[PDB]
Amino acid sequence: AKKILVTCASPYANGSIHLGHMLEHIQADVWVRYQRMRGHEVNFICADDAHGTPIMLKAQQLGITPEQMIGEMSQEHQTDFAGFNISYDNYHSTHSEENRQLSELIYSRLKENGFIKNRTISQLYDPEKGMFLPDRFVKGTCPKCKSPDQYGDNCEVCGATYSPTELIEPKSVVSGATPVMRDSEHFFFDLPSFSEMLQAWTRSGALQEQVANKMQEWFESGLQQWDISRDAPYFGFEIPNAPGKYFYVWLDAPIGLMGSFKNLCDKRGDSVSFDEYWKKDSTAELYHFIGKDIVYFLSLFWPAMLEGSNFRKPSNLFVHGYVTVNGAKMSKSRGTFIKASTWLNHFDADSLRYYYTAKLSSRIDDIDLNLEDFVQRVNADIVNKVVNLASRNAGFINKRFDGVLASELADPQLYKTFTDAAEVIGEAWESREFGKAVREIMALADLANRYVDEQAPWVVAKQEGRDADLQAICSMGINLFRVLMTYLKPVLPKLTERAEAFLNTELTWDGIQQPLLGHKVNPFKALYNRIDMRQVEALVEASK
Ligand code: MET
Ligand SMILES: [Zn+2]
Repeated sequence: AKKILVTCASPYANGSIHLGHMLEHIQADVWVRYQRMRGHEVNFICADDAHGTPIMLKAQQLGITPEQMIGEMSQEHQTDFAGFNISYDNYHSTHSEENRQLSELIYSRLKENGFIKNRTISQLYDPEKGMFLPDRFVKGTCPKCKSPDQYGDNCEVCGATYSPTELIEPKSVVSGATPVMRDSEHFFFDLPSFSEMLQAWTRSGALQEQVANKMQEWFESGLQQWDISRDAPYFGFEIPNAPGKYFYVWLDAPIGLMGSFKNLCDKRGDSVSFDEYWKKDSTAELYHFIGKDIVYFLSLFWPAMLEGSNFRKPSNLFVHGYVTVNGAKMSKSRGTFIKASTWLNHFDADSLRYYYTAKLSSRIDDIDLNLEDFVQRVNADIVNKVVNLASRNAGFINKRFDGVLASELADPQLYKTFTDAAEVIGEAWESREFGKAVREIMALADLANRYVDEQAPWVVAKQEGRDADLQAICSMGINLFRVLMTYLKPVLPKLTERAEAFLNTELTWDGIQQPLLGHKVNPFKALYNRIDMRQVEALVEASK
């Protein structure tokens, strides 16, 4: 009955999707699929973050228009997300008419409300190329150790940090020309004006404890005005009434989420939902699944921008940690920096979805993809605990009972134990305590396989006149499988489809209250196969 709008962070258009991105999109998708299972109106949307100096320069280097380049990466990104079954209702772009109009609208409202200031700053400028240089586009000699060819604000030899203006014999990364300091008028967003409102939100109890604690650090350091303009040449939106000035990519980026929803509503011919979800009096819920590296933007700048332009603010922010492989940050040399596209050449999407889900929680701690454990866990839990309930019982039903399940539950009490667990498991999905949900589900799977072993169908099957017993036992196992797959439906979309084909029924959350009795099931190849370390080693090799 609830109206919910969910988004993830918008991936940058100048890079491919990797396992880090996938943790976020998978976490959000599991939550979204669960919400849909409970009957809510859900809108899951995203967009590619396509503006900025890096993108402009990359396109120039490739000899193509930025429009062509971002279009190609958008398609690549969407192919990867589709491959992992991320159920987006809309995937748009920050480079769109919807975002242009909303960005100009919000800026105009902020300016009229007195939240935009003008001030001149001094910045390194490449006079040959004719453009201001962001820090990482300046290279030179470290002022401390004198090591050559260091980029930006830090030295990778001695570890010193400094303003690029301190680099000795500075060179433009773009042209090789010597940059010089040049003045430029910039527009600033008055974030400090929203300090009290933001502090009140921080102590409201909605945000994760770890996020609130971090925000207190930011309030202690002191909020500052935010430089939201960038000079031409740039790839982005030009600021109204300010020739040669553009909105900094980070200003239009989150607005692009609003733009994606407007685009969805417009394509649907829906003229009422946009305002119903974004106006101040909205009763709809808005959630953003994001990584800790962008919390400053989504928890401080974003709510302030919305407040200042008369729009509703996020109902909550769901923050996740970094993704490590084998305990450490992804390493290109070790072949642990894995692309989403590469992953799918070696494993299915469900395997990673399951592993991440089993490790996820409501906290912002990092999630480790230990490859050896990945093989062990997928084989133990998916193949040997859950799918085993179907694979060890389906054969007898199809071969000796014409595919028809028993007319009654052999063990109603045990079945009730399984359905009684729905409340706690659903609450775990709801609260994002994914690891807890998986543990509960697997504990039930253990009870199910214990039941089958207690009944010993491999013994019953060879004994005279025990056909009724065999059908009863195997049917019971299949019904337990039906329940477990329902609880896991948000996690394993593809295996779920195969399970539904086998069971001849769509799995619904409430449906488990009615077991399958005197019901025809279909034969199947193999619902899920084992994986091994040889496959893992091949994945790593292919990633080097
Ligand atoms: C509106 S969220 C933008 C996120 C940004 N593109 C990043 O990857 O960090
Ligand atoms: Zn140095």
